Amino acid sequence: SYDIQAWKKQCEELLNLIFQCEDSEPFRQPVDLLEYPDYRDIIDTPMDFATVRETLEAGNYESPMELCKDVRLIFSNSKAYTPSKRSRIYSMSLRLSAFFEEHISSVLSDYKSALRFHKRN
Ligand SMILES: Cc1cccc(OCCCNC(=O)N2CCN(C(=O)c3ccc(Br)o3)CC2)c1
Repeated sequence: SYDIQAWKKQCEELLNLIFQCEDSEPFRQPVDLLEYPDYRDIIDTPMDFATVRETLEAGNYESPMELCKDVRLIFSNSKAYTPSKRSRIYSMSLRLSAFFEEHISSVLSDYKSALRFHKRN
């Protein structure tokens, strides 16, 4: 399965599944400072799933590793901000992260395999 470009539609498909998840709803759009006025004291680099989808659709990811770094930033920001490990929203982030990681592993493996096959000779 040595298609170097296949990761892109596989990531579009996985972002579609994440948007159906009720657990994604807090992570879809950038955090509102009005409601969370200390957010940007704690979080240097905001990230959300709409920004990830738009970066993908613009052709501004070169690999699924770059997409994976930005999605992992959504989850590390939720960890950096939770006032408690037992917060509702952090708890939603942990389930959504498990789902993401379960599905992205084959996307990454197949991409890396395809690049190695391209460089085989
Ligand atoms: C106009 C409109 C329409 C529809 C949705 C929309 O966006 C929803 C609000 C965006 N989420 C949000 O506010 N947060 C998500 C990220 N945070 C945490 O991860 C976190 C950890 C513990 C706690 Br508590 O929060 C901080 C809160 C905006």
